[PDB]
Amino acid sequence: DGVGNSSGNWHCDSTWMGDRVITTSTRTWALPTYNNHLYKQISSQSGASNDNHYFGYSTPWGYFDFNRFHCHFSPRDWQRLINNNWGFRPKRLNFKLFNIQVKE
Amino acid sequence: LMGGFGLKHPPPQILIKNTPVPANPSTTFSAAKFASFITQYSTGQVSVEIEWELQKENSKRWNPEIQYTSNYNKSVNVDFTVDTNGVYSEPRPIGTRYLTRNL
Repeated sequence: DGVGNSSGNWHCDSTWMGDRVITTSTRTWALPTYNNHLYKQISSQSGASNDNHYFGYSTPWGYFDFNRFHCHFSPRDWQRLINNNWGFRPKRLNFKLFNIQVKE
Repeated sequence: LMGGFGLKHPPPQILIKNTPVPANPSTTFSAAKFASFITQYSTGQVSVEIEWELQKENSKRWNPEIQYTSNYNKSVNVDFTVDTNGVYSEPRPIGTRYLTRNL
């Protein structure tokens, strides 16, 4: 766990081995400072429709989402999925964050 | 050259023949061969069971490939299907070269 030592490798692959397929992705991200480290009450403006009124909070926190099928399937891997299978479902996932560089 | 598998020892010829059943011979001896036979034919069932070895594909191709498909557009007759008279027909020749491979 050092400065000049990699903490993970690029895994971006898909393996079909029977009744299972494992889809692995890897992406590069960038996380800025959100709200200048503040929590802020957000709401709708006072001049707005009643359907569009909201109340909530924004955080300094970012979030990772991979809730799209193209995040894990290529179009060729999606074509293998849909012309050969009557059904599919997820079983387990594995998540990693690595090679983190904080730039000032 | 017509396509296929060249075999030094191919699947052998399977030859079949009705045994000649003669009609009634003359009650005196005749050294001539029989030209009169009982007219008969045979029927039955035939089964061939071939095992084929497959070669799966390992392409790292991104975009989708050309494949043999049926068209969804409606028609009076479904392809590779009997018609209203019970006549089976094959509409087109289907080759086997649809996936791709790099040289």
